[PDB]
Amino acid sequence: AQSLASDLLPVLDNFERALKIETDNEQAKSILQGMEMVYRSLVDALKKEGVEA
Amino acid sequence: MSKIIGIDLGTTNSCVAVLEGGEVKVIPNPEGNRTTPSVVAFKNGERLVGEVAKRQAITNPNTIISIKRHMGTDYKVEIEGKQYTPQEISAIILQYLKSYAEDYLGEPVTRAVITVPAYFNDAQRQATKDAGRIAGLEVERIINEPTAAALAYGLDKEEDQTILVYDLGGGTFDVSILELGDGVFEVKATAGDNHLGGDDFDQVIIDYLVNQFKQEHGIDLSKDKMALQRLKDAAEKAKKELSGVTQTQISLPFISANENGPLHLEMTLTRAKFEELSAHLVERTMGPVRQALQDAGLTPADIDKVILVGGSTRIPAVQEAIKRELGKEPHKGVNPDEVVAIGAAIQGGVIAGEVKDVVLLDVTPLSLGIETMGGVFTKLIERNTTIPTSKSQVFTTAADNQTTVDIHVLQGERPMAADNKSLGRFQLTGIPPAPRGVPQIEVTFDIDANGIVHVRAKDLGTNKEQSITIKSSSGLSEEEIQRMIKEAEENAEADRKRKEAAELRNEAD
Amino acid sequence: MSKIIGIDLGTTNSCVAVLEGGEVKVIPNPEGNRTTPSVVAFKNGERLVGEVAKRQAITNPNTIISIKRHMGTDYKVEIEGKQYTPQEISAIILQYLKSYAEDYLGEPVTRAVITVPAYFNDAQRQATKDAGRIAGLEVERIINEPTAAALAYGLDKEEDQTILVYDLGGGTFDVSILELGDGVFEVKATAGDNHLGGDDFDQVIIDYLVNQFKQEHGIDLSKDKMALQRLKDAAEKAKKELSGVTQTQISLPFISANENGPLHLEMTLTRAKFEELSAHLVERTMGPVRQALQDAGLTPADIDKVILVGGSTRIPAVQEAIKRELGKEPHKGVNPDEVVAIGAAIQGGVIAGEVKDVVLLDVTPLSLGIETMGGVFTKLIERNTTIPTSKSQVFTTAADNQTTVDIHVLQGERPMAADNKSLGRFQLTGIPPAPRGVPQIEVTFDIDANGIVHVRAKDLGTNKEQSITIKSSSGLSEEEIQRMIKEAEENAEADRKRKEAAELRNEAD
Amino acid sequence: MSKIIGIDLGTTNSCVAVLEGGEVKVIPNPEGNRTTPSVVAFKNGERLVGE
Repeated sequence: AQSLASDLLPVLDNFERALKIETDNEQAKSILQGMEMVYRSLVDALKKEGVEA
Repeated sequence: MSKIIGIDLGTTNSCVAVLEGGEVKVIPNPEGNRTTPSVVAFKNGERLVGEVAKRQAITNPNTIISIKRHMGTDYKVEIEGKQYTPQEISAIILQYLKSYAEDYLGEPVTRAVITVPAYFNDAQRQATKDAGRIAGLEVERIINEPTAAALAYGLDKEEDQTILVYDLGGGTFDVSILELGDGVFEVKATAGDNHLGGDDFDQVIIDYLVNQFKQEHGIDLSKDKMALQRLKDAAEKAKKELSGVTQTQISLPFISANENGPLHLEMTLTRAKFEELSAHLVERTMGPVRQALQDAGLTPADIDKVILVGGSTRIPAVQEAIKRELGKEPHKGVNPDEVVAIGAAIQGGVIAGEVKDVVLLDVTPLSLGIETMGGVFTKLIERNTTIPTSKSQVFTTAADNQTTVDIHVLQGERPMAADNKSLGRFQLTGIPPAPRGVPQIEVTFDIDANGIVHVRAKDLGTNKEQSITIKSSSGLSEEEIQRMIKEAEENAEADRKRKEAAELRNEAD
Repeated sequence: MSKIIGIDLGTTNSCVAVLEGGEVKVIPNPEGNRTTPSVVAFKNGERLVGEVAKRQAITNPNTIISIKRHMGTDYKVEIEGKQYTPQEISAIILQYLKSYAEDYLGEPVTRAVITVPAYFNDAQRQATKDAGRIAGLEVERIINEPTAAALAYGLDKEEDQTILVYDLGGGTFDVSILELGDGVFEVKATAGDNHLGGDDFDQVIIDYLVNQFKQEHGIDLSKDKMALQRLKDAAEKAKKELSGVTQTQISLPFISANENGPLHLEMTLTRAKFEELSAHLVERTMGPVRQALQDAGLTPADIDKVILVGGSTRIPAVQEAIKRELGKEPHKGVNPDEVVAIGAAIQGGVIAGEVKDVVLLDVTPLSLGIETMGGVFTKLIERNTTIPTSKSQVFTTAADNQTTVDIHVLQGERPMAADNKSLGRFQLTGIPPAPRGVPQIEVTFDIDANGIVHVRAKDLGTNKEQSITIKSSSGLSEEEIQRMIKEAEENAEADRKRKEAAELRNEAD
Repeated sequence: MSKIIGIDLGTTNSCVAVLEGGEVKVIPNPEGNRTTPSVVAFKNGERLVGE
């Protein structure tokens, strides 16, 4: 699988980076209450393949 | 002489099993999914069937969906003006089952056994059977699914006894009861409602959800088919999940949104909330079961045991809720969605396993050979062999520059030349002044049909063919063989023979 | 005895090649990257080396670095009261090295070769050699990176002539001009710089960025550490792409954020542009070239061929400058990054005793098979399999009681008999009459180093057998060959012989 | 996969040779007769030919 998990980690990272964006305020945080799903998920994704952190 | 393929022809989707080895497996159809959905639609004048069918269903209004409800009745259906009959339809379905089973074996297949429900009749039966031949599958037999799914545990070889099969189909539900009398099935009662199934669960989940959503954030989801689907599926996966585990989380983020923007459907759900939330399917079920119970004159304790089928059947609450109103622990491990197809194939395997007769040919009851050099017996044809055959071997010069070679062709067992029976003794000359080494000689023993045995003796490079034929005359096969073999047993330490093997001594030239 | 592994000792990193087969693989280390960096640390009683040290570099007071500068000196360094010599350090590196190359092989490894920079002096060379035997590695020669690299192209066997190698590793650029007399190599001139490299090629980009991003959003990322980090990454990677393609995006979303919130760096970078920001480096790199040119009293004309070394010779403009410099094309045939350790491994090859096999004509020109039932051409030995080899397959008979089998040997790629070359035909007789598929028949093909191929067909109950030797399977112009390579595909759809599942109807019951 | 036999038919008489084993042997009539005689008949019920 590796090539992927590897070539994933920067993106799967941007998620950790974006995950804490919060200086924030409004309806936009809805957008980010959108991501901590996906990027709590990609984790379970790789996790199927047994890739932990 | 093809195997006998078992098939389970269902309302919702149908499944196809075969046995090779002491082992019986479930053939998959060209796509994933060991189980194939039963349906068909036509577009090109070319049929499409199985899932690739459900896919384009909504293009061509011509899609035949569960037909198997219409077999055995006058019914016909119009396709772009032309009328068809169930058996013809279900037939083409079969043309697929058989087809791709052929794909899987590379071995064309015909003989087959196909299964139909307990409640079916003579008419209907000759309708499936009909369909089968129509597809080109000669039927070896047709038998009723629950019985067939009794061959999971194959109880015919057990105590005469009364047994319930509880089948929850994908989109159906049925129950059956059969006393197994004289080793077979007097199918004592049929029952159960024709709109039921997983999806009738997957649903309550879907409902609970959407209603909960409109509830808190105020929109009715059934409106956009997008998140409709997302929902459906979600709920389903949630179903399978709660098959074994005690909680789960669904997300469906980015599902839809209000004026504060994007709206994320999330949640965590229990086992129970669903158990109770499913509690209606739950208690509506059994009516057919009990009504059947008196319907045969039998008491709840009158059963021996209770099978299962119907892959949706693997459920917490179904199970929990059954055996308790019943006799012992529901029977397991047979993987329900195929359980039935499994049964098919079993009974098919059996249908091929008919012929037990026996016959003749002939074994050449005593092993033949030539005195070899050094004065030993060396078999050229092991004892029980066959209708005429041939063997060929070589051997070479005795000692330096042989001119001539005997062949003593003897019939027996024991290692030791003289220690057996003999037969014609011939020789070969014409051999040149070739030193001991590689002057090779091919000597064969032909055999032909009735016990006649030719023999050949030939040198290689000079091509000299002098040879005999035995008349099978002198050799005694009445007793004499069934004697002089046991001789070989009594005396088997005759391996002492190796003496002359050791006598390789005079090979010092 | 053990394989003699070529080792390249880099100042920055060192890399290790060994020879199996006739071609040379290059041993990967635990990390999975080919080359491991030369740096060493100790914490307690433990030596760590290479990448895994280079990481803890900042937690360690003790991490020796770029030691290969001080090889050839009295320099010592102090850790745990204890001083160490280059021989001792680089010894350690060599230790890890040998250990992993062992690892790939697994039989222990006692015999190395080491390479050194073009200019190393006597006490230097000597001191590395030392380093190595401290390392426990008998050192069977020591050759200078360049003659090495040149050698893995082996031109050493070509005519007396003159080479110019240009090695630019990551941080430090070197040139050497070498004269080949007498299948023997002598270093005529050394040139270089110890601060120019690819790495600084990375720099100009990295800067150019933080200059565009200060000149827009006026935050200096250089000052954020890991921002430096991600930048460096993106830079190098964009250099890579920039080597073969004419543009690329660098894309770094969420680089940082102002008080306004999250900041996004994007961009598109040309080849043309990057060749702007770079053209001075390259043209610093014509300098030593010319320097040594004059040290040889020499002219471009003089230089006969040129080798390229180090990864960043993959840089398009670099090569460009080299071409409009000497008017001559660089021989890049081999992977310029490992070419050095590959040369090393070659010289240890010759040293420890596999000299050069010529080894040509090593392949079947075409697919060899024999017609089987229904004109189908069954492949046995495939096109482009190396010739000195043989294959053997067991066919049985067509029909019940078939007396005889007629083998048709065919050569081509095409799935139908008709379409292939009929090389020869012969038959075999006498097989015992008896049912189809029952008798064994073993045909073996055997091809000699010439391209001449013999076929033997031999019963397995008889040992009766017959054979032919197909004249040439050569002896004509390869033009036909390629015409068939083409003509194979030409008709791709001859796959219509699937028509033979029909002709698999032979089975009669 | 039954055997395949030769038969010569004519005025004078007919003779039937089959290949067995290595070579060809003729057959055996219900009586002797390496040659059976060209002719046949019946009166009532089953019939007969040859000599």
